[PDB]
Formats: sequence, C-alpha cells, structure tokens
Amino acid sequence: GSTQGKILCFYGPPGVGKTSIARSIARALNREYFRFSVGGMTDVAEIKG
Amino acid sequence: ELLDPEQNANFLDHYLDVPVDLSKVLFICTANVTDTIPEPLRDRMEMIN
Amino acid sequence: SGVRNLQKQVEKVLRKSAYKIVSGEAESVEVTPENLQDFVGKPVFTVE
Ligand SMILES: Nc1ncnc2c1ncn2[C@@H]1O[C@H](COP(=O)(O)OP(=O)(O)O)[C@@H](O)[C@H]1O
Repeated sequence: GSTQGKILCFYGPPGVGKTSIARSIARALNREYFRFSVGGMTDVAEIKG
Repeated sequence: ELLDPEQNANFLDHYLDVPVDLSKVLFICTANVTDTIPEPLRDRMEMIN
Repeated sequence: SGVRNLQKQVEKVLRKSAYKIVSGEAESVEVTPENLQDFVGKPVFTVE
C-alpha cells in the first residue's frame, strides 16, 4: 500500500555510477535527496549532536 | 537505532531530546565491498551488486 | 524481561494503523496475526 522501509546496499567497483543512480531514484520517486558520507568516523556525537 | 524501520519513528539526539519521526525516510548505503561491514549491520540490508 | 520493548513495537504498529485511518483507506483497521507482518514487516528473529 503505502511506502515501507527496508534498508538496501549497493556495492561494486568505485565509479560504477552508484550515487548517480541513487539521486536518479530520488528524482524518480520525487523524494528529496541528501548524500551523507560516513567513512571512517567514530564520533557518534556527529550522528546525535 | 537509525536504520531500524521502527525505531527511526522516535529517533532522538542529545541536543533536542524530543523524538523525531523518520519513518518515511529512504536510507541507502554504498560500500565498495559488502563483506567488511560488521555482520549485524550487513545482515539487515540487502547487498545488491 | 521488561515490557518496554513490546510497548514500543505495539506503539509503532498502532501509529501505522493511525496513518492508515487519518489519510489512508480503511475507516477501521482490523489487525490479525497474519496481517501483522504487513504493518511491521517480516519477522527478524525466529530460531530460539
Ligand atoms: N550508466 C551510466 N550513465 C551515465 N553516467 C554514468 C554511468 N555510470 C557511471 N556514470 C558516471 O560515473 C560517475 C560515478 O559516480 P557515482 O556513482 O555518482 O559515485 P561513484 O563515483 O562512487 O560511483 C558519475 O559521474 C556518473 O555520471
């Protein structure tokens, strides 16, 4: 019926076009986009202020 | 707590205690190789390739 | 052993029912055990 959550992941060689299709879905579905890298962080406070 | 489909609905952060309601958000994740991600986290989302 | 976590689950399920009422289709959601996995998704743990 309504939208439902689920988590999903993409993986493959760098530069395959991953993020570009991500944004393409954001404008496909019409939802708002916002990228957020989290590589190598350990300061949990950034995720919670 | 973020990625749990149910507990995002009452996400809270140290600054403003009041729960937020993320339930409609569509999280997505990108990893160059899917295996390095710790097992409890990798196990929820599907690993599309 | 505490009941707080079940209280959160049933809360989420209820609020989704509220979302099905206030804007959704049904005027009276009718939860059934077979239905529940719809609302809260598939069971995660099973193999006690
Ligand atoms: N099928 C495709 N069509 C058009 N552009 C592509 C395609 N695949 C990859 N690209 C381009 O390659 C780049 C890869 O970027 P992206 O997926 O956004 O992040 P990453 O660089 O991590 O893959 C983008 O500039 C994108 O336009």
